[PDB]
Amino acid sequence: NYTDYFFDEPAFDLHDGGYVPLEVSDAPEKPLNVPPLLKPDKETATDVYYTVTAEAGETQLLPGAKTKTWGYNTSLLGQTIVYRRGQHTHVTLKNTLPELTTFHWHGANVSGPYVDGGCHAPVYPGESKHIDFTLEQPATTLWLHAHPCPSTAEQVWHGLAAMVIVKDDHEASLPLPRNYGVDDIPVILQDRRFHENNQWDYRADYDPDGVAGPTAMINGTINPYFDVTTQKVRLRFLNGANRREWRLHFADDLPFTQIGGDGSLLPEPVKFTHLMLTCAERAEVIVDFGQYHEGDEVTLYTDDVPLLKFRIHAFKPDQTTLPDKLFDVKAPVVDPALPVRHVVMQGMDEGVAIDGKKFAMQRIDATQPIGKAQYWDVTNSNDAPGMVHPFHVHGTQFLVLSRNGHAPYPNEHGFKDTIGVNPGETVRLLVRFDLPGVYMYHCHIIEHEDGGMMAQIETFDP
Amino acid sequence: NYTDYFFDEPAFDLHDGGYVPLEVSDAPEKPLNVPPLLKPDKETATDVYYTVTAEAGETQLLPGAKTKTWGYNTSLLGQTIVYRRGQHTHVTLKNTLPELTTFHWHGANVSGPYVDGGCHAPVYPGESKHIDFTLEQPATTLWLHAHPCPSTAEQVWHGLAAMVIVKDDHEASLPLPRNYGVDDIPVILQDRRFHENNQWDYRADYDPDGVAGPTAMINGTINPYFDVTTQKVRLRFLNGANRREWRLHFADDLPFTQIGGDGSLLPEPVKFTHLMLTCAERAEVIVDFGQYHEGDEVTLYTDDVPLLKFRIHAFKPDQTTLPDKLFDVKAPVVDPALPVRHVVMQGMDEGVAIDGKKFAMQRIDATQPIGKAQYWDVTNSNDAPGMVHPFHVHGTQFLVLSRNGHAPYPNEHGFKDTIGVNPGETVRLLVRFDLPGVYMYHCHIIEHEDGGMMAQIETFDP
Ligand SMILES: [Cu+2]
Ligand SMILES: [Cu+2]
Ligand SMILES: [Cu+2]
Ligand SMILES: [Cu+2]
Ligand SMILES: [Cu+2]
Ligand SMILES: [Cu+2]
Ligand SMILES: [Cu+2]
Ligand SMILES: [Cu+2]
Repeated sequence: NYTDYFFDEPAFDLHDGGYVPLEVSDAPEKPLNVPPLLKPDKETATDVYYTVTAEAGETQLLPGAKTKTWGYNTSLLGQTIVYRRGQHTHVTLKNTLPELTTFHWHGANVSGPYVDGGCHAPVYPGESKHIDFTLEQPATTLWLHAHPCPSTAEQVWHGLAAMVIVKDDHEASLPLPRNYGVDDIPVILQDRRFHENNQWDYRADYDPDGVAGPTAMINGTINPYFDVTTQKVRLRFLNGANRREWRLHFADDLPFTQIGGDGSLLPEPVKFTHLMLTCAERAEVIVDFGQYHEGDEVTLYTDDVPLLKFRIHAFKPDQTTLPDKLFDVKAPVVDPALPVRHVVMQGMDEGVAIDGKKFAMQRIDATQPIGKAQYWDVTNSNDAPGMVHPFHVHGTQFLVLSRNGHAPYPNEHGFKDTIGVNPGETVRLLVRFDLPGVYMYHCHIIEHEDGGMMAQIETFDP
Repeated sequence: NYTDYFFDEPAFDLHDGGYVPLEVSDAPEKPLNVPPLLKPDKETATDVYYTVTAEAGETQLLPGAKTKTWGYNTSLLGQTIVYRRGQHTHVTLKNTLPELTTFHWHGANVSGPYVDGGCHAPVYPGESKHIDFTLEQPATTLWLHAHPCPSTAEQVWHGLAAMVIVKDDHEASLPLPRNYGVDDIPVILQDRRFHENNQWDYRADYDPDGVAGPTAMINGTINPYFDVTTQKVRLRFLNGANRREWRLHFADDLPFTQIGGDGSLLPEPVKFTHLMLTCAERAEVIVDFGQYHEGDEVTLYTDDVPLLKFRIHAFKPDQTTLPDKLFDVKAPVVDPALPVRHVVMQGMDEGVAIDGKKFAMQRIDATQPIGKAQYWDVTNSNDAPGMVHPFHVHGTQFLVLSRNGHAPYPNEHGFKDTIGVNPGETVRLLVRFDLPGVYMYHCHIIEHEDGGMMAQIETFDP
């Protein structure tokens, strides 16, 4: 028998000796939390004005005491930020936390290293920073998380992540669910461990090879259920876990279509029974509950553990069907002057590194001209047991050309900013930076990021 | 009636609104810890080798559960390291902590920014780093603490601090108590707050204007006594606190003579009843116990709170031959070309800043030519109440020329690397960097450091 998922079975997170299985919680089932859309300060056709505010607070997650949490414009996680292609965006960043944070727009194509908001973009307590940008990139699902170096892991654990939706005119024209909170919803998959008083303790739970709690947390909810009032729903999956891989699938083996990846819509829709997500990967999918009846409760699983209940209410019949081609993927041409960059991800545990060395934040590790496209060959040097390392790159949306010289997985024909690399595997990417600056590339298992599995590239203009 | 101590009374830490008084502990009284000397790996006359290991551990501090602590070559604080002027010193920095740290040699005249061991000298978990240097500076009492930016304050709270003794030919000639752990003892002065199961929690106790607990902790000991077995004892005081000021004095108003500041022997000895130490300051003092007979008991206080009981036993009579002059202070001439540098410390709480801007890792703030000495005028631009900021400079011992135009305090005529600037005060330093590199200057209230009250200077060879 085969494995359903596209990644190499022997390298799944669950064969590790440190593996923490998910347990179903005792807490009562409650409605999936849907983060409200962040009301702009001002909006016109050309200019939008937002205030994003890191803040500390408390949240009812489990019965008893409220869990102390951080979040953007709310106690935990963050109100969902909407950006438009071609719109000039003005964001006031404001830190009201006790510690200093960063504001990373993961997958956004903005100048580094201040707008991109990496290690080099501190915002001290009490401080406000004012950034501005125009996105010239396809409609997709981004996110915002903290990125101090270190500790990105600790801060993300505390609850500093938020969904970011980018819109364009092409996506608006397709026949997709788009009614936010009703048939189009964030599904931000995370795992935590609660201690005494339902409180989190990252340092108590720390493991240099990835932190993973046994209690799953969807949009900062425990045992969520979502009431389905339409035949088709669109889930925007985001893996905001520190290490855990998600092996999503319905109990029924109900199919669903993927229409979106990290960076863009997929070129063509892809049908699925099971779907794996490494860290930071996103997938937009359409589910058809047409076969189910009022009162039926349908469960989404990961491995053998239930995640999310779907309650089926009365819904009017939906006759529409998706086009054969969703999106037109326009691949740059490789600059024949530039050679093939070979990035080598090596090690696990405390010995992670990239191309022989650990992050130094004064040090430029590589260079590349803007506007010009280069082949990257990203390799995972891990050995017999190994692990799938999610490779991420700031300030770009790349294309996947090969996996060990074969075709990329069916959901990889779009633009991506994060790709899972299996042990032994060498993937070929087509990477082009549009704006100059300094960008990191690192494994997005956030413990390895902080373990220094992270280099930075400086882009210039010739 | 006057104030006994040299600093401005209205600006003492105890006038602060969020002041935490020390309270005497319930803990049983017990022998003061004396950190053992770190045994060299190998040692000739011209070369010494050392291994210093950041390691995590537990330490019986109170009866019950062991307090989880950090230390260098031990569970808490650190074994004392001995360096000798002229001797080429080799050190292997081993980090076995779960977080990344840094090995700052406070007051060492060593090249920056790697050896100096500041913000730009990270050492990751499980990683080793080798460094060499030859100290070319007077004998004095230095220390080692962590200096990752941020959080310096968290790591010093966990207990990463260690006394460092520098010896030379001149200091050996003089008649000073010099039998370590018997008549020459460290007195590392710190405070902590204990929570459930005798544990520390820095983030519970966090205050952006300075953390301070109610429990005094001398050399990682609670309610210490020390058995005196010699008429003269030498105390090397170090203020290892995050924020607290120590206002030291004995009962019986027993006098004591100061022979040593931060950077050197004092030119001449200075008698005292009451000494005030701001953060990171050191003071070697001699205490004569000739008045007292066997079975007597003298208590060292801070403000009105007993720190350390001295138990007098039988001792041999001792000469009282402290010379009139201990050390000759060779002051450089300021270079006529160079201007007066003006450093302005400003703020309290979350608004702390130096010269109108917070820290920025990859921003050089100032420059100075190696070997050439310049007047620095450091100002504490604080309001009516305000507080004393201990100003500190990596990579130099400086001299104090004036306080608001008047003479510096009696104990400030030697070399120093940390000085307390009172509100509305302008001290005038004479500063010279011997080796080139990048060095920071900051307040040594460790919370203000982390709040970005810190800049950095770059030294070059012309
Ligand atoms: Cu990210
Ligand atoms: Cu990113
Ligand atoms: Cu990794
Ligand atoms: Cu990143
Ligand atoms: Cu220091
Ligand atoms: Cu220092
Ligand atoms: Cu420092
Ligand atoms: Cu300060």
